[PDB]
Amino acid sequence: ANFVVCEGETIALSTSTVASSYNWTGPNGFTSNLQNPAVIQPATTADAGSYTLFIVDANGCQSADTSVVVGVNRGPAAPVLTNNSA
Amino acid sequence: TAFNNGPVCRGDAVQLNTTTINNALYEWYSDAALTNLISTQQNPTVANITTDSTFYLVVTVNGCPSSAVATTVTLHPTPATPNIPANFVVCEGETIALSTSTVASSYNWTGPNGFTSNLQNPAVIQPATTADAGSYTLFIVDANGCQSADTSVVVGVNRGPAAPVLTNNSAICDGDTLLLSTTASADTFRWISPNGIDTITTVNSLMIVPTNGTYYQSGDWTLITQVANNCPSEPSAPSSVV
Repeated sequence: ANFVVCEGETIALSTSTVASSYNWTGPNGFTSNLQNPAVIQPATTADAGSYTLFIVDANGCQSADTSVVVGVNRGPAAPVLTNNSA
Repeated sequence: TAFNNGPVCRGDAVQLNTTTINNALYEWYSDAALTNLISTQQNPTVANITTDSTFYLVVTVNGCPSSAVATTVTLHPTPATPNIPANFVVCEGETIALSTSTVASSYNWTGPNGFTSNLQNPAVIQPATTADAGSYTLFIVDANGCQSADTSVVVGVNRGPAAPVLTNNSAICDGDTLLLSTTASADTFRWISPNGIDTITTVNSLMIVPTNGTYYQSGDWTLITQVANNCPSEPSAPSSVV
């Protein structure tokens, strides 16, 4: 299902079905032919977008193009602190 | 009888075909008048079919030529120009992301610094620099093998200025006005307070009144500026106010 990760966290995708081959495409040129594509370890803002998949079955036929949208959240800059000293 | 290949791309060739007859003479003509002979092969190929056209076959057997048989070669409907982002500008150090919103058998992107891609969503140029500025072009090959019009986006690159030099009034008594200043000629001179307060002026000077409890502080101050653009300078080395 559509999901959101925070910048610096990972984006892991997977297909639960069986196929002769898998074909994934997405943002930043993400490309994979696996059931379980390499995980994007340092996920960043540029990795946000639509990740799509198609399946080629045992019989050579190519299934419908399906997808997940992956959002990316960002944290703020570190704050400046003060205190009362002594 | 005579047959053609299926619809053909505008610059491609079409193999024409007919029935094998023992010891027959085949003649293919470019026109109904049968005055311009193209070939005498059973299965000739005609190059550069840029428009719908017809060919005429005459077969002679036993010295007796047939009537002419026409075939029509259809041309496959030309694919639409691809959808590309509007011209845009990024600042050096920001990224350049390109994408095509259309569907294709293949994509072919080209550009500055040898940028090359065959994806709908090419790898993003992460440290974009001045050398990445220029025209990024695309072409699309459809399901039918035809190659669409070459379209493009121009990507500009902005640059930020060098960090400014700062001075201050050193040791300041409680009643002494604090004047922070620089040597830089710039727009949007943003002075950053030790508390984290970002204040913006149009001149190379910030006057802090002794009664101003949020800016009349002491510590390490820095400055970020812009010059006729939206790109910030490298921040100045912090300077200590006493």
